[PDB]
This record gives sequence, C-alpha cells and structure tokens, in this order.
Amino acid sequence: SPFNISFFIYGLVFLLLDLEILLLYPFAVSEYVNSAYGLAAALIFIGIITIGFVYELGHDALKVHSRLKSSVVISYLGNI
Amino acid sequence: ATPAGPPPKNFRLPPPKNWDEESESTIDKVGKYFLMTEMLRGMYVLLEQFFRPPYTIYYPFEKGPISPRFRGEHALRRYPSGEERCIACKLCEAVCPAQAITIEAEERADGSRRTTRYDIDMTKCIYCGFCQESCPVDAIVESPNAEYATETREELLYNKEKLLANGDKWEPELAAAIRADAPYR
Amino acid sequence: SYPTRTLANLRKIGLKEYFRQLLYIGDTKYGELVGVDKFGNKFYENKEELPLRTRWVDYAKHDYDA
Amino acid sequence: VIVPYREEMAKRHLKVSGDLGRVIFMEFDLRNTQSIEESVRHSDVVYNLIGRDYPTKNFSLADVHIEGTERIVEAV
Amino acid sequence: SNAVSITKKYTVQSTGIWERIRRALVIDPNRSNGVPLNPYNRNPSPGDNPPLEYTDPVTIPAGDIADNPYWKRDFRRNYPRPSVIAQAQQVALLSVGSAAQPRVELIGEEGTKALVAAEEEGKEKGVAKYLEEKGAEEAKRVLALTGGLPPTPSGQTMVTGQWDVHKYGLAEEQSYGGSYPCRSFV
Amino acid sequence: VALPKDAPNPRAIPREPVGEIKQALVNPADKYQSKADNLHKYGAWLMSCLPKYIQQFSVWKDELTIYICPTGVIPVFSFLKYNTNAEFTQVSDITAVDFPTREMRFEIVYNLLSVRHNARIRVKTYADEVTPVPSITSLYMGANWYEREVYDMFGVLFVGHPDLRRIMTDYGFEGHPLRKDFPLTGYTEIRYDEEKKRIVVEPLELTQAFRNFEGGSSAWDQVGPGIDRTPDTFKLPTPKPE
Amino acid sequence: YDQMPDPRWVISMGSCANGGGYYHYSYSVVRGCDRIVPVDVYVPGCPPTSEALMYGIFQLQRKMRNTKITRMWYRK
Amino acid sequence: VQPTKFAVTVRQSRNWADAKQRVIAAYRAWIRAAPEIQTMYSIPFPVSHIRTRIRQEFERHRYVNKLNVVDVLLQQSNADFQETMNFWRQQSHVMAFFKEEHFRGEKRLPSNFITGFLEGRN
Amino acid sequence: KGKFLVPGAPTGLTGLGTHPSPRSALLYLYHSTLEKLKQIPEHSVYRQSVEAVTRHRLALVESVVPEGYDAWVERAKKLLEEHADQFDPTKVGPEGGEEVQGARAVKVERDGRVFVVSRLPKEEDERVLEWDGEVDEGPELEGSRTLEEKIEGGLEKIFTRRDVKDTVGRVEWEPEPQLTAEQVAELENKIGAGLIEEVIQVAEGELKLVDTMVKARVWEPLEEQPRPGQWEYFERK
Amino acid sequence: AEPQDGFQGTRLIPTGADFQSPPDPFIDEGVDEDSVEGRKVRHYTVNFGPQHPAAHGVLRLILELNGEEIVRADPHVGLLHRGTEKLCEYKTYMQALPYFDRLDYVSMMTNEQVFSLAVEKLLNIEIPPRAKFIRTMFGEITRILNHLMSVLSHAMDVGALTPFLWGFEEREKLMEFYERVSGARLHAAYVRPGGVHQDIPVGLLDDIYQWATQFGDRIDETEEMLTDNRIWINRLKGVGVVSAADALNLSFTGVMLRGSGVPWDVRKSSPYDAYDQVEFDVPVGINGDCYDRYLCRMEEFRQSLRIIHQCLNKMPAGPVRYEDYKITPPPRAAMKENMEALIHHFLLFTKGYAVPPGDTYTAIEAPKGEMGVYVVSDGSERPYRVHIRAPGFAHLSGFDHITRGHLLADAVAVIGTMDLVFGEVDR
Ligand SMILES: *P(=O)(O)OCC(C)(C)[C@H](O)C(=O)NCCC(=O)NCCSC(=O)CCCCCCCCCCCCC
Ligand SMILES: CCCCCCCCCCCCO[C@@H]1O[C@H](CO)[C@@H](O[C@H]2O[C@H](CO)[C@@H](O)[C@H](O)[C@H]2O)[C@H](O)[C@H]1O
Ligand code: SF4
Ligand code: SF4
Ligand code: SF4
Repeated sequence: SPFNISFFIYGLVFLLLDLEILLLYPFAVSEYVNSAYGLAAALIFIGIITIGFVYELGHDALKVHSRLKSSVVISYLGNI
Repeated sequence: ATPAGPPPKNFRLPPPKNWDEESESTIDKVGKYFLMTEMLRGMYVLLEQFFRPPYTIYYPFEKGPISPRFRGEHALRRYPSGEERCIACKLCEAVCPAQAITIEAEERADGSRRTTRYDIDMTKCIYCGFCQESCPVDAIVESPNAEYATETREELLYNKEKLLANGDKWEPELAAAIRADAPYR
Repeated sequence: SYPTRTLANLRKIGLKEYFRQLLYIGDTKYGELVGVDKFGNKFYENKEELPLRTRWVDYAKHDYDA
Repeated sequence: VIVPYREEMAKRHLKVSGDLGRVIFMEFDLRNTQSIEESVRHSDVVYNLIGRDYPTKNFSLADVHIEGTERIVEAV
Repeated sequence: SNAVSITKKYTVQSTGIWERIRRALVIDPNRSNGVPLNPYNRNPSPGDNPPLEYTDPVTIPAGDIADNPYWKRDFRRNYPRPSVIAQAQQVALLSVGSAAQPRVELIGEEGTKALVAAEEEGKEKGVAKYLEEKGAEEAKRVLALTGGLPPTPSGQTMVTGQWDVHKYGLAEEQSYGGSYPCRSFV
Repeated sequence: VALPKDAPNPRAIPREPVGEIKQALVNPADKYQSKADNLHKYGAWLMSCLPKYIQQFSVWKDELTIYICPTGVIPVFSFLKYNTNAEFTQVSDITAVDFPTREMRFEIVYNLLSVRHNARIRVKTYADEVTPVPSITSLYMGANWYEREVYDMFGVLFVGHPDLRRIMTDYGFEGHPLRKDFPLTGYTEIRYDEEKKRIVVEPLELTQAFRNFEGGSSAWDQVGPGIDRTPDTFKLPTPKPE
Repeated sequence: YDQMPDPRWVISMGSCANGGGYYHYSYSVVRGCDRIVPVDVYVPGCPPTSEALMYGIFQLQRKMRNTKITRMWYRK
Repeated sequence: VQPTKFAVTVRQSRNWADAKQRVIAAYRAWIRAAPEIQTMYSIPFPVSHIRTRIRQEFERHRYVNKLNVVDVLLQQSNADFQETMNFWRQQSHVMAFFKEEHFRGEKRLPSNFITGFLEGRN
Repeated sequence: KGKFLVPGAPTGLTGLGTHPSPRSALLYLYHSTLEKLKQIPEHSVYRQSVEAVTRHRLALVESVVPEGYDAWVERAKKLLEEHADQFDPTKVGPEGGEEVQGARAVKVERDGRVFVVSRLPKEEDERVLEWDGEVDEGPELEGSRTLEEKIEGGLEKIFTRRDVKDTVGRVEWEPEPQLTAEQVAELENKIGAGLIEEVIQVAEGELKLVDTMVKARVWEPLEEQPRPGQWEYFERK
Repeated sequence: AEPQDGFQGTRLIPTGADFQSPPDPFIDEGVDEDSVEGRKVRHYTVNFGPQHPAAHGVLRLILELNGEEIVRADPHVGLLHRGTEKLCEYKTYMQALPYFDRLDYVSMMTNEQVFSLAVEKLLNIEIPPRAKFIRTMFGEITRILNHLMSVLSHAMDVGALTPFLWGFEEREKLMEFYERVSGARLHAAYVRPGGVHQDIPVGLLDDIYQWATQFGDRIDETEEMLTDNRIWINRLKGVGVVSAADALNLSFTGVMLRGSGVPWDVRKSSPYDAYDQVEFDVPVGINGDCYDRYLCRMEEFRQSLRIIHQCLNKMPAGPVRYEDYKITPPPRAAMKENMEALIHHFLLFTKGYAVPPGDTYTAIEAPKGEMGVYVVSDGSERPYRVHIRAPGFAHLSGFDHITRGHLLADAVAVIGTMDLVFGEVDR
C-alpha cells in the first residue's frame, strides 16, 4: 500500500528546524559578549529561518489542514 | 420532512451571520482562545468532585440494596407442619420461558400427590420469576441469595434434594419477603 | 475516608482495633453492635454514614466470604 | 473417563472434550494407594500411560515404571 | 436563572464554616452533590412497609358483584375483522354505488338482477377494463368521490379530535437559545 | 446527616383517601371508525391508479394494506415514493412470513412511512422457493440490509440487489431458519476438538430434547368470529323492498 | 483464549455462557462456552448482579491462593 | 463488485444458453481458485482433491432442467465464492465441507443391510 | 437587508439549501410534468390525479408575480428574438456551451411555455482560482506526434472555443427578477407543503414518476390474478 | 404460472435497472496517457473491533482504506444473532415477552412496551390509566438510563472518561427503582400486555421525586465537561453528516433522523400510553452531524426528567393491570379463594391467552430510534410470526454511506453517535 507523504514531511521539518534551534543555543550562552552586534546577526538568522517556516505554513506541507448553491437558474418567459 | 399544511411559523432558519456581524468582542473572543477558559472551567468541576464524598461500597462487608421482590436462587418450601408445599401441578414447568424445569410425579406411599423428580437447570434459567408467580401454594420461590458461583456446572443442576435443602436454609428470609410482597401479588 | 471522621473513630475504637480493620475492611468505621450470626459474624449499624454504608459486618473467619 | 491428576492447572484442557458427568477428575499420587484404589473401582478398562524418561528427586525410573505399575495393577 | 435553591434538593448539605467555604469556592452554590439522605431515602425499606396498609383496587363497572354481565365488557371477542376489497368489489362500487350512496334507486325487483350486474361485471373485468370502456368521464368520477382531487392518507394523532398530522412548531422559549445549533420543538 | 431544612419528608405528608374508583368500559376499535372511510377511500384511489398490480386492499383499524403482484414491485413503490399524495419516503421494515399451505410459500411484507402526511402503509406481495422478487434498493437505500435478512432467513431471492449475501447466519450455514420446515435447534452443532486443534461441526444431539407444549392448546376456539366494521360507503347498496 | 499467556483462568458469567440459557434451543447458539474453552468459575444469573460477579472473582482469587506452584514441583 | 470485492448483482438467467454460460464460468472460477483456497485455509489435501471435490458439488446438480432452479443454485455458488475468497469463512467451515474430517469419517451411512443391522442403524 | 433569500443559505433541513430561482423552477417542473402526461391515456385515474393536483399547484404558483416581472419579460422576449442562435440547444447543446468559466444559457420549450436555463460560473475566491477557472485539459502534446494523436488531443477545439473575454457577437442574458422573502412565504402558505425548496424536491419527484408510470403501463388490466387461497390467513367463520 | 412458467425462463422479473430514466439534460447539476493521473492506487483493509465498551460488544467492521480515509465500510453482523424470532414461535405470548428485554439490553422496559402495545392492539383491549402512567414514567426512566449509557460510552470512546463514572452512579440509583417494582436490575419483565405485572411499592413515587430534585444538576455537570469543550467540539463537528433527504431514504429514525433538521417523534405523531397527557419538547438539530446529535440527546435528558415529574403528579388510582382474568393473571388471593380465578390462573400459565387473528405493525419512540414489531396472530395462544424492527439495524446499514471519506478516528465517533447495542441489531 502506498505510504502517506506526510510521514516524510514530519521528519524533514523537524530535521531542519531542530538543526536551526541548535544553532541558536550558542547565542543564549554568549549574549553578554555578543551584545547588539551579535543580536543583529542572530535576528537576521532567526528571520531567514522564519520565512522558510511561513512557506510550509502557507502550503500545508505538513498536510494537516484541509480536512451549496446551485448554478442551475431557471427563468420563466410565458406562452409562445 | 415537515408535516402537511402550512409550514411551521419561522421554521426556516435566519440567514447566516458574517464573521463581523457576530456579537462577541475581540477581547472576549481572543481571550477565550488563548487562556482556554472553557477547559479551565471543566478542570475546576473535577476539583469539586475531589472534595465530595465517594459513592463506593466496601463489599463483601457492606452490601447493596435489594428489594423484597429480588430474584435469586430457587428454593422449595414447606408448611409449618413440615410437609412439602409442592403437589406436582407442573404449572411452573409449563410456564418456564427456557424449559429449565423437569418434573416427574406419582402417588406417594400415603396416597398424596407429590414429586419424585424436581430438577432446575441453573444454566438454562433466566431468573424471570414466572415459576413463582404461577404457583398456587407458594412452593417455588427465588431467595435473595445471589452469591453461589460454583466451580463446575454440574453443581448448577439443582435436584429436588438441593432445592429443599435451600428452602430449609432460607425459610425465614423467604417467609419475610413473601410477607412484604403478598399484598401486591 | 477523611481526617475528621477517621480521627474521631480512633478516639473510639483504639489503635489495636484500628489495625484490625485496615487488614480486613480497609476503612476505619465505628458503630453499634446489632447482633451475632450463628457463624460468628458481627453486625454494626450507624445511621450517620454515607448511604448504603449504615450497616456492615465483621466476619468471624480470616478467609471470609459473603 | 476417570482422569487421575497430580497438578490442577495441567488437567484443565481435558474436560472440554466431554459432556457433563463424563470427565471425572481425581487427585492422585503414585505413592498413595487409596487414590489409585478408588480411581479404578468402577472402571471397565484401565489404562496406564504413566512414564518418565528421566530420574527425578522423587522417582527413579525404577520407582515410576515398577513401583507404580505394581501399585496400580494390584488395584486392577 | 434556571436553578432552584440547594435547600430544597434532598441531598446531604454542608454545614457551618464548611457551608460558607463551599458557597465561596464553587461554580454553582445551588448544585447538589448527589448524596441522598439517610432518614428520607428508601426509608423504611420495602420489607418494612406494612403489608396490611396496601389495598388492591377494583373499579366499579368491571369489578362489581351486581351490575356487570361479562359479555358487555368482552372486547376481545368483539374484535374488528379486516375489511377486504378486491378489484371486482370496486368495479361494483363504482357501477351501482354504495349503501351510503347509490347510483340507481334499486327498488324492489329488477334491481336485484341489477345488483348482480354490478357483481358480475366485477369478476369478468378489472377496474382497468371498466375505466377504459366507459371512458375518461368516469376517470373524473373516481376523483369526484373525494371532491375532484385524489385523497390524502389519514394521519395518526387525533390530539385535535380528528385524525391529522401533528403540527410541529417551535417552542416559545428555546433551551439553548440561539447559541447552539439545536432548536426545541413543541 | 445535614437535612436540606426546606425539603420535608415526602412520605410524611398524608394523602387524601381514594374511595370508589370508577372507569368506563371502552372498545378501542371504536376510536378508529372516524378514519375508516378515508383509509378505504385512499386504498380505492390507489387501486384505480394502478389497476395492473393492486389485486386487493384490506383495512383493519388504523392500518391500510395493499396487495400487489410481484412484478409490480418497482412501479407500485415508485408511485408510493414519488407521488405528491403518497409521499411515503421511508421503508420502515421489510420482512417475510411463511405459509407452507400456499403454492407461493412466502408473503413479503413492506411497511412504509410518510413523514409528510403522518401516515403508514403496508404493501404485501408473494414469493416462492424459486420465484424471485424485484429489489427496491433502486428506490430506498435503507432497504438493502432488510432484503439481505429476508434472503438469509427465508431463501427469497431479490433480482437486482447488489451483494445479496447472508447477514445473520454463520458462514457455511445451510438452511433458512425462519422457514417452518426448519427445526428450532437446527441440524448441526459445534465444539472444539482437542485432537484436531480446531472447532469442528457435528450432527446435533441434545442432552435434553426440547419439550414442545403445543398440544396443550384449547380444544375449544377462544376468540370467535369477530365483528364486521366496514364503512357503509364501501358496502353494496341493499335493494329496498317493493 | 489461545493467545492468553499462562497462567490462564476463565470465568463464565451468566446463563447464556454457562449453558446456553434462553437461547439454548437455537440453531445459532453454542450451549455453554465450555464446549469451546475450559472454565474455572461459573457465575449464575441472567444477569448476575455486580455483587455476584464480584463473588465469582473472589472464588477465583481463593482458587489461586490455594494454587501450589513450587510445592507441587517438590512432590514431583 | 461495487460494495465488496467479489459481489455480483443478482441476475436472472435469460435462457439456457445464458444459464449454461454462467455455470461454466462459475465452475472455472472455483477450480481456478483451488490453490488459493488450499493455502489460506491450510487444507491438508492435494489441490487435486479440492478440485475433484469442487467437481462433485456441481455434479450433484447436472440434471436440473428448470431455469428458475439454476439461478438460485448459481446465486448460492457466487455467495459461497465471495465468502471463501474474502477470508470470511473460518478454516473450520471450509474443511468441514470435506466430509471425511468427521471422527466417524466418510463412512457414516451403513454399507449394506447386515452391517447396519449389527451396529444398530450405523 | 432580508428582503430576499440568500441562495444556498441553509433552510433548517440539512443538505437542502435555498433555491436560486424557486418560482421558475417550480413552474418548469409542473409544465414539464403536464407534457409527459400526454403519453398516458385519458381514462387513467393516475393521469387525472396527477393532472388535477399539478394544475392546482400550477395555478397558485402563477398567482404570485415578482415585482418588475412584466418589464423584465418584455426585454427578455426581444433579447431572445434578436439573438436566438446564442441560446439554441441544437447549436450550443443542452448546457449552453463548454466554456464553464463563461455564462451559459439555453432556451427550452415545455408545454407551450418558454424557459431559459442559465448556468452560472461558480463564485470562487480569487486567491485560489487559477486562470479564472479555465478547465485544465492538460498540456498540449508537443514533439513529433501523429495526425491521429493530435485529434484525440483536441486540436480541432482551437477553431471552436472562444476567449471568455470575447463578447462582441454575443449579448448577456439578464436573469428574471425574484420573489421577495415575504412573497416566498406567501407561496408556501398557499401550496401547503412546507418550504419552497422542499416543494421543488417533491415536484421534481412527480416529474420522474411519469417516466416509470408510462413504461410500466399501470392503466393496463391486472397482470397476475391471485390464485385461489393466496391472500387467505386464519380468519374464523 | 409461477413456478411452472419459471421452469423454462419465459418471463424475466422487471428489475429497477430496467426502469432507470436518464436525468433531464437541461437542469442537470454536477484518458490513458503517460501521466501519473492514470495510475491506480492500492487500498488495504482493516479489521476494526471489538472495542472496550459494552454496547459495541460484537462489531467486526472491515474497512477499506486509501491511506487514512475510509473508502468503503463493510460491517459484518450476526455475532449475536441468537434466533429470537424463531424461538418466539414455540412460546406463548407471555413466555415470549422476556425475549424483548434482551433486544436493546440498555432500554429494557421500552422493548417490552412495544411488544405489549402490539399484543394489546390485537387483543382489542384498553389498559387502565394507572398502568398508562406507570408505563410512561418508566419509559422515561428507561430513556434516561439508555442515554446515560449512550452519551457517556460515546464520550468514553472519544476519550473523556470522567463523565462516564459520574452518570453511572445516576444509572446505579435509577436501577434501584427497577429492582423495587420487579426484582431485576436489568431484565424487569415488568411491562406486559394489559398493563404492568405488579403495582409499584408504596414509597417509590417519593423516592423518584427525591432523585428528581437533583438529577438536573447531574446533567449540568456532565454538560460542564463536554458541550463547550473545544476538543469535544472539534471531534464531533462535521462528523457523520447526513442530509435530511438521505436520512429518510436510509431508514433513519430518532436522533439520527432528528439531528438533520426533521421534526419527528413517534410520541408526538402517533401518541401511545400517557404521552398525549404530558407536555414535552422535541430537540431538532441543524447540521446533521455528531455535535447536533450530542446536543439533541442532552436536551432529551432534561425533557424526560420533565415528563417524570408530570407523571408523578397525575398518577391516578386503580388497577395497574387490565381488569379481566381471561387476559391478565388474577391476584394470588383470588386464585386461592375463588373457583373462576383459579381456572383463569391455571389456563393463563399453561395455555396462555388466545390473541384474535390478524397482523399489526406497532412502533414506539424507543431511545435508540423507532422500534417496531410485526406480529402475525393465528387466533391461537402462540404467535405465528414475530418480527422486530430495531432502530440500530437500519443505522448500521447506513454506516458506509455516512463514514465514506472520513478518518478511522472519525468513524469511532460515528459508531457512538448511532445508538448501537448489537443484541438489538441481531435478533
Ligand atoms: P456439460 O454440458 O455436460 O454440463 C454443463 C452443465 C452442468 C451446465 C449442464 O449442461 C446442465 O445444464 N446442468 C444443469 C445446470 C446446472 O448445473 N445447475 C447448477 C449450477 S450451479 C452449481 O452447481 C453450484 C455448485 C456448488 C458451487 C460451489 C462448489 C464449491 C464449494 C466448496 C469448495 C471447497 C470448500 C471451500
Ligand atoms: C514571527 C512569527 C511569525 C509566525 C508565522 C506568521 C504567519 C505566516 C504564516 C501564514 C501565512 C499565510 O499562509 C497561508 O496559510 C494557510 C494555512 O495553511 C493556507 O491555507 C489555505 O491553503 C491550505 C492548503 O491548500 C488549505 O489547507 C487551507 O484550508 C487554505 O485556507 C494559505 O494558502 C496560505 O496563504
Ligand atoms: S412448585 Fe408449585 S407450580 Fe411447580 S409443580 Fe410444585 S406446586 Fe406446581
Ligand atoms: S425463573 Fe428460571 S426456572 Fe423459573 S420460570 Fe423463569 S426460567 Fe424457569
Ligand atoms: S444478561 Fe442474560 S440474556 Fe443477556 S447475555 Fe447475560 S445471561 Fe445472556
């Protein structure tokens, strides 16, 4: 039987975001030295990986979402 | 789908309201979403139960309530004299919904009409009580005893020697339940 | 049970009887003796308990049975 | 069928094969003669299938195949 | 609101400081806890209800000793029979009418032989031959029995005194209000 | 125990004594005469509109029954489904009754409901061991499982049915239990065979044979003939004398 | 039942499982579940009261308290 | 086969040419399926014994000369085919069609007069 | 505000939504029903029953008239006359065309009466509609391809279809004026069969029955007599 | 000339596919290539059941799945078919009454009500006013009992486990009233042709009133947990949606019929017993989904309580049993004192009463939908044919049409919204 593609998407979106949050943990234990310049760079890095997150939100890649008037209109004209 | 004649007064629904026609403030609407207020109310109702008395009965030290009409295991009764009340009419055999009663009778040595066989298949019986409604002499009853699980189902083939032994055992309670319910019977 | 109830019944039945009940019934319970069965069982009543708990039995045998 | 048994749990699968009153179970020991005696007093045919392949702490191949056949056939 | 006071609810109550504590920390103070009352509920047991107090009644007509013959009140043996009408019967009913409404006077003789003329035509020809040959005029007559329209079937209520459909209407006050997708009907 | 304090003992209140109870005697059939004339009228209209299939109609109390030819099944139920005066859009039940004294053994009984007119109608046809009946699952989706039951329990066969398989009985079951020639306990019984390691199927033996107490039916008839209750609008006019 | 790891016990509850009950004389009913599996306790009633099924569990719990496991292996 | 895998809408044979065509197609499917029936139901018989026994069940009704009788005998076959090809019948129902897995076996009527007399009617 | 019923709004009955044009639908179904009744002989009570009831409902439906109806019908008469080929079932099929993203009408005649059946492109969100809703038959076959393959790929449809914006030789059919929501309620209080949309459901059922009532010839004599003792049960006497 | 004319096949039976008619072309509402569109997808089948709750004891429904969604649902029933309709032909009418307790085994006194009403109609008897009110009171106590099982087991399947335990104490209290009028917690056998078996005991109407004073608070707290809960709402909205036209065409009755916006209750449309004497409302839903059917069932809790209180205040005096010993058993005291009474006692318990010939289809508003029985009488003392119409049998038949395209976690919700006890479905 075919397997559903959403299983792949769960592992992939985790794998990338999990790598992304991992790259931010050094920032949280180096904040005082990083100061304003480090913050700006981390904000830029946070901003880029956020835009890729609104892409899967915008496309339902996780395939989590996505789960009547009649066109026929009659007119009466009368006798011939 | 509706009855004949004029349609019910305002049976048809109102037109649906758009999202911005709804009467619910954004503050109330957004707060109920993020604070999860209706789920908080239900969790609070479980705290209310926590501090209320429980319903539990400690069995077998405390028993649940049973009425005088309760339908438990069968018994064959006597008169104050000591004679068996049963005269082998076989009415309880005819009315049995599950054919659980087998009776063989004849003339006793003294000429009295009495049963020689009286078997009740406790694994055919449905505990309806019909056998005891049909008796003309109150001979067959159902005691309030519900505690008689056995090991083998051969133990559930009650013969006339066991059903009389049951009546001798349970007579005070049988006479008491009959005394309570007789006016209604 | 609850502390107010279980405390009061200790003040009545004593600590040797409190442990007897924990081993069998599993509750601390106090009531008046109503009578004894031929089998030796003892019966108690207390109108002040929860409904269906006003009458109980203390069995005579260790391997008790209904 | 009178089925003498040593262990209660083991014997249970044998009762399914018969109607009520047909498979009778008797608690027996190869060294208790009364249990053997009263197992065969009503029987028409007696079978003896008792046998180990090994000695135990309670039975030597001598005890099982001799002292049991003795004790049982003496009841027959 | 819809609640009635706890003091009328036949459940065990909290007392004193605990009542004040309960009426403070609780969603609805008028809610009971479901614990019944010992001096009131199933008290006495049915086993101590006095046997001699209860009375098994009789109603005067059917249970009397002196003015009821059984055969006036034997409605089981006055049961209705099923009334059957086949195609032969309806040919005759249209042909010569009905004991309620005749088509011809049928006076004395030469009307009895007209009464078999209804019965004879019924066996020989169905209602289909009968309607074909006497024309569409008496196809209009079959509807003329019920006023020129086909009859509608009988309803099964008689709460208005006549057999009819039940008039399902919205109840005056809705139980969910408009707040839930469920309307109450009377 | 803390009594409610404004909820008194409902048993302690004294009751006003009831003296002589009197109940009028009613004949429950009498309530149905007011609708007897239209139930006859509706059945008469029905069999004039479909003379090809409607052999007769009966009326008992509030029930009008229509008796139809087996080949008329599709037309008759279409008319009773899609007519504006016959808006009978539910099948409530389809079952069979067995009459082995008839050449056609099986009577097929359909019960239909009209929510529009608050009305019920019964349709009866007949079938045989080999004579099939049209299926009406083209008109009522709810009738599908009912016909499986009639087939499973009686052997009647429904032409046009998708997936007419057994619905109630076991998988290799042979026989039709609601037939009157079929015995109550059947012909076979099952058990577990230890030697074969499965459940096996055996010829039926009963430790106690079933005791059939039919012979104790009264030697005397106990209901009688009944009472005729036809409207005068559906009786033949009587010839007046002279 | 064949999938129950040992040790195994079966309780037959009610007249229908015990011996067929109201449907004993039918073509579709097994007259007792012990034509299929072994049973250790039979609880009577249609239906037994909840106390009655509790009583049956206590009978079974007592049967287990009387089960000799390592004391049977010792006699043989 | 709209509702179920092997469903066939109930059809009434139009004539004997049609009725014989259906019988042969029924027999063909059954004897085709015999290897598939012998693995699923673990029948301890050769596929040949299964096929020769399938033949007997058609050989019983070879002399039916009524067209209304053939259709009920065909519907019974189609329904039996559907419940066997879907694993709906238990091994117990299937290998109970073979009338030698009785502990009395195939020999269940008495052979002649005398052997049934000495055994009390078998 | 509530002067007119929203089409497709829920009625209270699940699955039944408010009819876009209830009055003309009911008129179309009644007249169509009256036309198929001429396949049935005059002496059948079925036809008389259906005729009388249908004419009775047809009279009450025609008793109510939408406002501006006389004005609208005069324009619609001319609009049909001067552009008849636009609305011809023999020219543009039973459907009014194949460009489902464009308006489609067709003139249909029943029982001496004229109707236009206009099918309107579905209103969808612009954020989800690709190519204004033009149906995607797939990509064109490209590469080395045969004559036969190009035909079955639809090539001859180039010389038949039209750009949806191409509206020069065509004229826009204007819809009929509707009843008011109060007028619809008054229609309901006359006919006496519930909601208007539920009456159309019954009315289009009477239309389908005529086809079965003619094929089976229900007015013909009884097919199979009851053989003796067929409807006999257990009656005494 | 069937079956003779059918020997040679000279006639063919006109199937519904013969009378198919093409849709009207004008007002009619709505290939192989190298692409993957032409490719087919395999499906796999799944064996669902038995679930832990008692009501769905014998369900073996085989689903075909395309990924997650259900393609076709095939319930296999019969696992509790015990031959009731055949065994009823070998019993007298009084003997066959206990068979009705065991059809829908959570709604006992309303099963035996429809059998009594059917037999009473052929008997042509009118049952006394007191038994009419006793039956309508215990028919609503029964309706509350069934809904406590149905609603709380439904939410136990959906995963809410606490309302189940709270309302089974309410169930535990309401079975004390069964065991006081009869001696059974489950199978009373209390409702019988001609009224009820025995008069209610002398303190019961006070004890039901004491229960009544607090039962609404139990509904309100059960309603505290489910009605506004978003998890509950998001598991029942849009699930198992049936249109009003299809519910009728599918033989749906009860809340399955009523939840799609059809106002229809047998109690209001064909009144029986003391229902025409009581004021109550009928909850009718909008969207035809499981959330509507949950909200309609909770409203019936409050409506059944409102009937029980009215029955307590109109309880008339008099016989609770039809006053005729050729039909109902005489009192024990009469049988032991009067000649005619012992004769009528003896013949009723051996032969039974004769029912006049005829057939009747009788329906009541059972808690799970419409429950009806077709009884053929032969004028004798045993029924010639008893047929039970079970509301759940028709509901499970429409499970494929309703669960199509849904998820399996959606289908478990559809099983509970259809009030399904399989002893009802298989008779
Ligand atoms: P040739 O022309 O000689 O014969 C062809 C036939 C047989 C058609 C004759 O010409 C003929 O006309 N005979 C009468 C028609 C006929 O055969 N009727 C019955 C047909 S259906 C039938 O026979 C069904 C038999 C049973 C089907 C199932 C068989 C397998 C079940 C068990 C399998 C093993 C366990 C799973
Ligand atoms: C600083 C933190 C920022 C957090 C993220 C901020 C918001 C950005 C994410 C949402 C942006 C809009 O993206 C929007 O997502 C929704 C929900 O899947 C999509 O939703 C739409 O398509 C999907 C896929 O067919 C359907 O399942 C859905 O029913 C439909 O409404 C829209 O196609 C997309 O336009
Ligand atoms: S117990 Fe009663 S009914 Fe039964 S045989 Fe004896 S006397 Fe008759
Ligand atoms: S209670 Fe048991 S023994 Fe008595 S009549 Fe009923 S089924 Fe027979
Ligand atoms: S309650 Fe009675 S009828 Fe029901 S399953 Fe149990 S034993 Fe059988």
